[PDB]
Amino acid sequence: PCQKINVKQIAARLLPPLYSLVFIFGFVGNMLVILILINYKRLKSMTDIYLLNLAISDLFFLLTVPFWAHYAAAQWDFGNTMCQLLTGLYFIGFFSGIFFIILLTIDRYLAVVHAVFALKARTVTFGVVTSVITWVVAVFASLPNIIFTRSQKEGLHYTCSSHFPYSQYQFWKNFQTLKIVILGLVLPLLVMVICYSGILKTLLRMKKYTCTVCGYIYNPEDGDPDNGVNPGTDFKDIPDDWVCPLCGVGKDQFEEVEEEKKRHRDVRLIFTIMIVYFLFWAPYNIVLLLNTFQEFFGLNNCSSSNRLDQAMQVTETLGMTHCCINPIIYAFVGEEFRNYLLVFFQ
Ligand SMILES: Cc1nnc(C(C)C)n1[C@@H]1C[C@H]2CC[C@@H](C1)N2CC[C@H](NC(=O)C1CCC(F)(F)CC1)c1ccccc1
Ligand SMILES: CCCCCCCC/C=C\CCCCCCCC(=O)OC[C@H](O)CO
Ligand SMILES: [Zn+2]
Repeated sequence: PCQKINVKQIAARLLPPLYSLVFIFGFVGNMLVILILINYKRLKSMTDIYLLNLAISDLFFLLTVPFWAHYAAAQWDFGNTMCQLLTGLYFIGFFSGIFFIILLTIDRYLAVVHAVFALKARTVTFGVVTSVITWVVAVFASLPNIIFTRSQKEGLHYTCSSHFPYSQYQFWKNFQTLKIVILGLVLPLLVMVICYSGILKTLLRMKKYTCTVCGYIYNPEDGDPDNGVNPGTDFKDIPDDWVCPLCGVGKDQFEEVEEEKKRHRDVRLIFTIMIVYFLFWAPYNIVLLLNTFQEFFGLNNCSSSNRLDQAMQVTETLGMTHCCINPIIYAFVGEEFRNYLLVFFQ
């Protein structure tokens, strides 16, 4: 490419304190989640198995962060095996992380959309069996990347980087780009759209409504058959000529009842987890897509080559930072996690 700017002198001063902070806050955060799930929650649910495995893949990702900090500040002083091992934990940590967020979304889809089936399908052992396969798939998805990585001496300094075979370089840039973009953005986004379409459809058709005038409660499960409303009818699907079976007021005098079912309330946490993941990682996937491909489809200039390379460094740093965010989410969005802390203190 073009004669890029030396940001290595800046990165040596800026990245080590940042990475040290992320590591401390993340290690403390994910260790707390793990001990709270294994000792207070005791892993009695399928959800608890996936939440534990999600914390473990964040910890795997975290263990690498102190090594990248030293490398930034000095050089690669850890040797070749360490370079492949840590690159390995970074890719494995990443892929398994998004795989456990997908499993948590499908786990919720079953409990909410196929409720009676989920009673027999959502078991702890199935959660453990599916966790093992997930880890194996993540290891195999990360394998080409571990093989291309090595430690080498470039003049006087030691490096730890990925080296694609030349006269095949564009093929591997293209292949490794589409692998991260499909598995880290296209796959979770497709899961999200399909699963939350079904979840939202169930949540809405089971929504209870109450009359603000007489206090009558409409339950879609019962309907109002004496007024020609069949059991199983969503309140929003009732024609506007229907009136309250008690006081006789219109549909406009009705208000939504707050969610009572714990399985329906649990949708808020898992949806927040997936949406926060996209805020931290979608910027990287889009910059990665632009830097590899759209470099020909859009900007090929020397100035844009440097701008897109610096943007790749910033967005990957933002993504890395995500390994310390889920514990914050559980503390504020998770009902059980905040209730435990209230008893533990008092
Ligand atoms: C040192 C260093 N110092 N700080 C850092 C981080 C913590 C900020 N790091 C590194 C940067 C690198 C190299 C190893 C690891 C950690 N990172 C892996 C990046 C990886 N993308 C790819 O390999 C792309 C490269 C471009 C392409 F080739 F065209 C297509 C494939 C990825 C990104 C996100 C998830 C999984 C894997
Ligand atoms: C509840 C389940 C817990 C989750 C458990 C997840 C297990 C996956 C973790 C690490 C495997 C790392 C695989 C990388 C193997 C290292 C091989 C290597 O890179 O070393 C080559 C070196 O050159 C030779 O001299
Ligand atoms: Zn009424």
